Amino acid sequence: ISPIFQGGSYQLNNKSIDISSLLLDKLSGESQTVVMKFKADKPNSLQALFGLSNSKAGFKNNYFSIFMRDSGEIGVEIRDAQKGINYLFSRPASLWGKHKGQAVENTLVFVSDSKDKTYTMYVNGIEVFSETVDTFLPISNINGIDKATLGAVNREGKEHYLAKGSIDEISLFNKAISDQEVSTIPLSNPFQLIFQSGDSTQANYFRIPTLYTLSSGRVLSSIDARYGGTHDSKSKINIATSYSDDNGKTWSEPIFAMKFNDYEEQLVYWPRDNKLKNSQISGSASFIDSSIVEDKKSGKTILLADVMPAGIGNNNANKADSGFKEINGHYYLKLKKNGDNDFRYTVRENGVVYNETTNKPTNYTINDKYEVLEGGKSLTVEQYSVDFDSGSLRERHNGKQVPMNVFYKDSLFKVTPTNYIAMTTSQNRGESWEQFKLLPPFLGEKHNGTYLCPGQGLALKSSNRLIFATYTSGELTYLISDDSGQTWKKSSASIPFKNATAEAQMVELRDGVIRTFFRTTTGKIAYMTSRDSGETWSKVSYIDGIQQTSYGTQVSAIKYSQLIDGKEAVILSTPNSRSGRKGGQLVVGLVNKEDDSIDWKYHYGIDLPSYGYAYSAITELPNHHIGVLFEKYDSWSRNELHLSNVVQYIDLEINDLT
Ligand SMILES: O=S(=O)(O)[C@]1(CNC2CCCCC2)C[C@@H](O)[C@@H](O)C1
Repeated sequence: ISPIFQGGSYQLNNKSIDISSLLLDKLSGESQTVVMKFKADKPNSLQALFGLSNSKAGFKNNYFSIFMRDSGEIGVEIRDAQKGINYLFSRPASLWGKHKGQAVENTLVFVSDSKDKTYTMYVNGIEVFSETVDTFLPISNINGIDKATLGAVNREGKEHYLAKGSIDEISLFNKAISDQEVSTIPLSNPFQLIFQSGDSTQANYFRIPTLYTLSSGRVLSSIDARYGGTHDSKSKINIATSYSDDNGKTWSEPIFAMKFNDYEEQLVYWPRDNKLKNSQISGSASFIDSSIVEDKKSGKTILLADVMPAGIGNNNANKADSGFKEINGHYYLKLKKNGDNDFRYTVRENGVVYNETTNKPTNYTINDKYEVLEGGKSLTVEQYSVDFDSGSLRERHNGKQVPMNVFYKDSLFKVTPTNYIAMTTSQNRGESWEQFKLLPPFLGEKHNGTYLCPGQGLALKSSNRLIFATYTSGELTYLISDDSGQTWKKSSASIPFKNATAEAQMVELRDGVIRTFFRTTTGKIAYMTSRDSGETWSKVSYIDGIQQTSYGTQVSAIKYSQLIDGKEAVILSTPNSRSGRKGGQLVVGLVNKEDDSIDWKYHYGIDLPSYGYAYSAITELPNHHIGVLFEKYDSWSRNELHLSNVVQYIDLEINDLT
């Protein structure tokens, strides 16, 4: 079908443009699609892009509008006072503002479908909301419509919600165009997606991106595939990965690096209302926060992540129990058997389950997938699915059987309800992953596992040493391996913080010199230095010149391979704001060779200061561009929970940053 209306080059400068004569006599039938290509790099706090209204006195609540906020939110209102209808649909963090110094051309598509009674909004190729209603209100059937407006809504002859921006193209169709059709509309996106709703992971949500450039030139990314909305554990979360062989132009279909099957992989639209949004999958095991390094020695890629047993998260994990019994030099995974109130068992060599109370072996063994065997045979549990059919979250058996895992709720033998760190490896650069193995405890029998710092581990240039930063109360705990991850030891570095989420990332400044940058509770990013290849660590200092909130945000960090301004360069990625997770920046620092101090010389704004930017991943692509994969939303805000396709990837060049 053809647009009944098509116009462009509309400058919105706090003055509505009336297009009533061009549009009103052509609105026909009860279904409409609006396609709008627009820019808004300096929007007012709340502004209408498009409006259809009854403009007469006494009918100020009879209008349809497409609006946006300076937070990046997009939405519509559909109101008819005589029909008693006041629909408001919206989603935070739906828009781009600027990219590489220029206003981004957003592509917006809104479908009002009478036949299915559904209102669906797409922005930049992403469906941000789709709402079906009992009583449908066609946008052209609003009682007394007599004005079509750009850059405002006309109410009682007055302009409301005045917009600043530009509508470069707007088209209206007297049809609800299909999802298939929407997919054919040309986009001008400054970003691409690696992980996305509906892909192979079947997670509707993603969080905690990573990026790492392998020696082959392949770029690898890992991520939390989060099923129960965007909530941290407890939940159902798997670790997924994808790789690019063409400097980030295209990405492979995701696979799992670490997964559990106690709950079904379900694509679920998690409720965003104020009654149900804290609904949380509470009976599932999960992985959370992954980190990647490549080992020169073996050529293996190594991925670590936190492991959470069923129903466990960092809020309810036992802080005073490692889950391992130390017996003469060795650490054995403790198990509790159904019926017992204590942990009377351990897993010894060859997976044998040993009764600690009789000092004798049982006929149970644990396999390499942490599954339970009895006399060599696989025990099973019934899998769970989740639904909101009853108006609240329900977790229930679905009739499918899966291998019994010691991390599961229904298992005969259960691990200690605390957090662990697991490792997996890949021999083919991310095409497949090994079964995970638990790392040993590093802080004794009576201390929970440390928390993995999301992002990259560090492979030292002049040795085969591998380092993964972790944090716990009062210290950073670096996990160090010199034998391709076969064995590990800790190096503790005290930090003057009680129970801080001290997410840390490292760069090798020069041979044997490591600087770690980390999140704090002070509003400032901190750092410490090793000249020991990680053996010992300096006192803590702070970067003055970048602001975080009181609660802080993960910071990603790389050492650039090329000189900038004749100096060695470190690039940081972080929100730069004392209010929320927004105002994302790359910050380029130049290293002063005399004291290893860094002058933070250039700040590049990823998008508008008011637009969302949370956890992030950066890596130098093999062609010396910078790849950035980041959460484009405020992942702290309780208004921006459960958003799909907000983890996005961009390509930048150094000249863009300087
Ligand atoms: O120097 S490495 O530590 O092996 C690494 C890769 N360096 C190449 C050097 C050549 C250009 C691309 C980046 C940097 C980290 O951010 C990881 O991406 C791995």
